[PDB]
Amino acid sequence: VQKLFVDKIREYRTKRQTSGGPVDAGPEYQQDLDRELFKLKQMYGKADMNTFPNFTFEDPKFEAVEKPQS
Amino acid sequence: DTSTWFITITSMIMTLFILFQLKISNYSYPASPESIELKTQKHSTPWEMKWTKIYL
Repeated sequence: VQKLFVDKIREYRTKRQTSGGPVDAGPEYQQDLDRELFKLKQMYGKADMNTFPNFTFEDPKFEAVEKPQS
Repeated sequence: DTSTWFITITSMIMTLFILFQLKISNYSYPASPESIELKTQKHSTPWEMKWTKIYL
């Protein structure tokens, strides 16, 4: 069964030799995972690839009142 | 008796009503003493209200 085994190892290395990527997928796997990630990134969040976030916040204005005693 | 002539006593009666209005004028009424205890209570209560306003 080792002679059957190396026959499998041959066909993995011809699958390693790629130049156009998915040969058997075609437009079916290309339209799927592009629409699948964009449906998941819409649930994930709108964040850029290199834009680091920076912002500031405003604290509450500590006001005062009057009370006449003594 | 049925006496006469009247020039007497009546001029000696109004001198007497300078005496009786001198003695009886210096009397004391028990009631006036119960009135001075009332105004002493309301004055210090308003003074405590002046001290309460000195707090508030």
